Amino acid sequence: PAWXAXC
Amino acid sequence: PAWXAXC
Amino acid sequence: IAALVVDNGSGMCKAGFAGDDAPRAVFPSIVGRPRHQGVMVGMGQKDSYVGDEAQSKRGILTLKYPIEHGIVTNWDDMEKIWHHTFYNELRVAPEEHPVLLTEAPLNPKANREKMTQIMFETFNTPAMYVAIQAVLSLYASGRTTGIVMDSGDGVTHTVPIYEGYALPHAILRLDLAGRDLTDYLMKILTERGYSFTTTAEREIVRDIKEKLCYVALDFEQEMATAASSSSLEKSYELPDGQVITIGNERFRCPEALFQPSFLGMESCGIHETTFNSIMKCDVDIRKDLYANTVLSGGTTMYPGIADRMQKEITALAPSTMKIKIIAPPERKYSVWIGGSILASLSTFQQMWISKQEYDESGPSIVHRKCF
Amino acid sequence: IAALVVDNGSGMCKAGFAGDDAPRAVFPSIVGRPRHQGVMVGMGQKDSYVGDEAQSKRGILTLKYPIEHGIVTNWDDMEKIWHHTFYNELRVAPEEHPVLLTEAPLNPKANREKMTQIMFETFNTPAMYVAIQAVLSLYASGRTTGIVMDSGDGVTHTVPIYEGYALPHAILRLDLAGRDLTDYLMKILTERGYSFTTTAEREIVRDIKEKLCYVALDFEQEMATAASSSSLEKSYELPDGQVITIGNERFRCPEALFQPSFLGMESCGIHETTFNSIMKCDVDIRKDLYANTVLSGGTTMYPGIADRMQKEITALAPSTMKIKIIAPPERKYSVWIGGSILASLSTFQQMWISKQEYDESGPSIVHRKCF
Amino acid sequence: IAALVVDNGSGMCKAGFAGDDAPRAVFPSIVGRPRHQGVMVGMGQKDSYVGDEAQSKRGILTLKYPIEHGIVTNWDDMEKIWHHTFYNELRVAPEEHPVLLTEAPLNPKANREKMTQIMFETFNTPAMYVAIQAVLSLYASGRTTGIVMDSGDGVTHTVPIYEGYALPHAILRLDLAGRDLTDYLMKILTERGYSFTTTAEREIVRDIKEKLCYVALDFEQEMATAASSSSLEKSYELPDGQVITIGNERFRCPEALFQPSFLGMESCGIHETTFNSIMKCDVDIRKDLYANTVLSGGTTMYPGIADRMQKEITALAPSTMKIKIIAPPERKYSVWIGGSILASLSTFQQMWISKQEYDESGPSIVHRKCF
Ligand SMILES: Nc1ncnc2c1ncn2[C@@H]1O[C@H](COP(=O)(O)OP(=O)(O)O)[C@@H](O)[C@H]1O
Ligand SMILES: Nc1ncnc2c1ncn2[C@@H]1O[C@H](COP(=O)(O)OP(=O)(O)O)[C@@H](O)[C@H]1O
Ligand SMILES: Nc1ncnc2c1ncn2[C@@H]1O[C@H](COP(=O)(O)OP(=O)(O)O)[C@@H](O)[C@H]1O
Ligand SMILES: [Mg+2]
Ligand SMILES: [Mg+2]
Ligand SMILES: [Mg+2]
Repeated sequence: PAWXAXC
Repeated sequence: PAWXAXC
Repeated sequence: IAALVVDNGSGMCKAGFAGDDAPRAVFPSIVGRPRHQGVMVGMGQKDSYVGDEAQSKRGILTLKYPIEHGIVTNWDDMEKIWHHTFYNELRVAPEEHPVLLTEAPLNPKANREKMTQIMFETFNTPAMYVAIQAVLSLYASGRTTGIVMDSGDGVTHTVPIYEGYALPHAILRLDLAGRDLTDYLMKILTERGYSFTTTAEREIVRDIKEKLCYVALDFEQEMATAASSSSLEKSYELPDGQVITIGNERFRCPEALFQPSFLGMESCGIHETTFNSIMKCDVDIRKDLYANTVLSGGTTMYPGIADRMQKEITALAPSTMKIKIIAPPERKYSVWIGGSILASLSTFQQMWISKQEYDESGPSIVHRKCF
Repeated sequence: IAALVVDNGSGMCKAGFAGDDAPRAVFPSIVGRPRHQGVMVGMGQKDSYVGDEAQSKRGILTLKYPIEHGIVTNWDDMEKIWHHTFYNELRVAPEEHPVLLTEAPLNPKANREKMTQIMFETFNTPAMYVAIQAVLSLYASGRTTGIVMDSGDGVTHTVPIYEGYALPHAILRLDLAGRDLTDYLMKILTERGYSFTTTAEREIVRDIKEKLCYVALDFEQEMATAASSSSLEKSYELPDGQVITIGNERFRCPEALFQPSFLGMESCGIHETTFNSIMKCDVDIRKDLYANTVLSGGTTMYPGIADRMQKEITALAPSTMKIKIIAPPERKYSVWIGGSILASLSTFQQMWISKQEYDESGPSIVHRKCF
Repeated sequence: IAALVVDNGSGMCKAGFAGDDAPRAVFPSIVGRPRHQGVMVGMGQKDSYVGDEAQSKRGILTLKYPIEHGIVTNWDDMEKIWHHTFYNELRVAPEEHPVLLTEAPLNPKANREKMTQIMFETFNTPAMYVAIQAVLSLYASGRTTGIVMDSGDGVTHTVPIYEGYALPHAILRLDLAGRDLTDYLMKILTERGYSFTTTAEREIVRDIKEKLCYVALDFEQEMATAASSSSLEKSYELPDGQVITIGNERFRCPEALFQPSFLGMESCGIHETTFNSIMKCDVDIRKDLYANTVLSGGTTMYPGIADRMQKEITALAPSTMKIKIIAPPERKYSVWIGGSILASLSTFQQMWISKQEYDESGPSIVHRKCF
């Protein structure tokens, strides 16, 4: 969730 | 890591 | 009775009865287990899903590939793949039909031993053979003189085979394969902030590779275009609905087959290993190989890889040669098809090791026929 | 003129001039905003607060960290942080000194580009660089051969850099970090009766985490020690002065560093990512890497972590090999110590990108010597 | 002033002043370039490394041999080997001492010019000579007649030297040598599951070849013993501490010297090329030769190789010719030793091409000799 997709 | 001494 | 043909590929298991023109069973070679405690006991869960089951239930499972670079790393996982191959995917009692096993070149003696032991003693197959995958690849095009460049999820290899006899001393293996290109695809997608870490996420990246990557013909000019216009870049949407843009990365991933330095492998690229195997072949025969470079296995499916292999190996060959890259459709499952072809034949009907032979002579029969 | 070294950590920013052995300023990297209407017009209050001002006003602000997992999730709250870093905490004009920033491995390429634009076009710096956090550390350790496990509030990195020549392909980034363990500490403290929810309570949990918690040398045995005895019970007073008695919780909270399965991440423990990072490197250098394993960043400060690390990699690694977890006191700021050294190491004086270069090559200039 | 003696071997460069009975410098003839980026700029890192520096730095370098099979492949790389020899290995200015270069028989005539031109014009040698390697070997062995079987890393050379002269018509250059032999060890290791690919990894294998491998006096008898009992099995652990377990492989590798078929080589085996050389001689000197079989160069060191060579070549010769194998210790260096003796002769001290002679005649000095 910090990254774009993914986390 | 597959390989016994290498991958 | 019809013999059973099984292509033990590192990423996908292709299998069927002898004489089928295409495999019946085609499934990812995955054994799964649950990542979390089960709480709705009335569901009646099972402890390890396999194949398309594991791929259906993806995000609640850890996903194990039991085969790494042709080496069977986990045997009880692989034994479950074969159990599912036989009783469920093909629906057959493997103790009542002969069995044809594919195997990768330059793969250790113990792998064949344990394959043999499991077939002859877990599954009690009545007769069996283990074929060098490239033999089957060449046979699948109906030709009987050439060099095969096989490139699966786990192994890339070059095998010269002349009048149907292999050249064993002239074989090459390069472990840079489809999984490794999936690995590098992760890393480069991370540049645009698209992180992928879980095995489940790995499978997403595999899917992405399989539909937006392509082999650039001309890397320098391409990458100069990619730094000049957004027109080369496009998009895909996750099982989570959100869109992801694949760009410079599209070509950068598959470029690695020609430049293994990009994954920090000093090993030569696929054009160099093909050349370097042709140049291991006797000076007479090199012409006969250049008209007969056959590609096989699923990572040979990248668009333009034939064009690139040609335009590259062109430079490695002398001028005045018919450098022709044999890249047909069905190269996808070619290895298996070749198995089915060869399995149908009375000459090959001499080759199959009888269970009784192995039973009496122990591993000493296979210790020969592996060469 | 003296350059400035600033580490943009996900939890706390460390900054100062070059040459010094400790970073003068430590504003915990937090921006915070009034949770309610301001009523006393005579107080002279302000829109939002930062660092220790945010900590001072904590019980009435919603707190946001504008860096997560190293990604700068919000650019205006990061730029507020830099405005306070320079003009309030350090009382220096960044448009009169070169500046060195720090950044995580494998962070999205866009982050470096935005940072650069904010430095060159908000703060008008003369020249700039962005060192890869791990790298700086080995400088801080002196040793130029080693593998750095850096673990802070956000990221965790395990770079191996050898003979001073890196090995980028072997880098592994695990997004388990100090924030993640703060968040897990909330869950386990609930089991004995204590509720923590607000952003402000997250900092109280952080205080409990920085004082009473420690790493078990063997989880099962120490677990059993609780189950048998009160001997590991200790207590902490909240701001109310009420004491909260925590136990079985200390050696559980950080056991997550070795078992991320406790927190529903998939990837292996920091010991396993350490061993697996070494195993990516070419087989010669491994002897030297095992003898030069370096810890850095605030989450490496748990008591017992070295003992556990050393035994854990001693299980994974070979017998007839020596394992040296080089973990000094002051491991915490062993980055704005390495950056101090790097800006002092006058051979580096060509590396600072000049504003004139950035004003010609645009954001593309930042990809000079990074991963 | 004393002369400098240099042995331009394929694998290791043996060098030192004349009269000495052991060389003062012995190093692997490797130019090793970076595999990766030198991020820690404070190292003072080198554009390339050589000899023991490259072998220490093995894990981060691409190791290139400048001599392959027996010919120089890249002159500037060889030139670096020479530069390093003088200034670093011996710590001398090459302008200041006479110099001897070893050379192989039937090396094409242009090579002599390139070597000569480099030694006078790059290295300013005050006098120079170039010598047939094999002659030096017998010379060192004292005897004034015999057949040499010299084998290093690149070429196996057989020469019958008679009345102190090489007989050029009888010289059997064989392209099988240490390096080629190294490759085959890689394969037979692969059978048992050990892998090695990088050019760094090649040098690890070289270390194994120089330790565990040996020559069995009769192949299938030994192999039958080894197939029966694990008593013939030994071990040696890599830099990464894991032991390799090895039996059957130990005699199997150097068997190839007697069986070039194992590698698909069309050329005859080591005893064979020796006989095949003997038979070409002036018939009267046949018995003069058979009592005078002389072995040399690093590949000649394997235990049991002399006893095998005797039982082997005894078959090829008509019996009662009294074939005897000269193979004491120190035969690792006979070639360089010979030059050291030759360079001690006062007559030879007259016979060198002087610097003044080359400075008047240029490379044309060789055209009287080369035909
Ligand atoms: N359209 C495609 N483009 C590129 N690669 C593909 C494509 N389809 C499949 N692949 C690759 O083929 C590999 C497996 O091919 P296959 O040989 O059938 O299995 P295995 O390699 O296990 O024998 C996978 O790693 C996958 O990445
Ligand atoms: N004594 C301690 N033991 C364990 N963890 C600690 C201790 N002190 C601080 N920490 C953790 O370290 C985190 C900060 O990491 P640090 O390396 O100092 O900065 P960054 O997170 O920017 O790398 C804090 O969130 C805190 O939870
Ligand atoms: N004790 C040994 N056992 C096995 N091989 C050896 C031994 N000593 C040397 N060699 C081999 O000899 C080769 C080089 O021989 P040498 O004649 O010394 O070098 P060059 O021909 O380059 O001068 C090396 O590749 C090495 O593997
Ligand atoms: Mg396959
Ligand atoms: Mg940090
Ligand atoms: Mg030699």
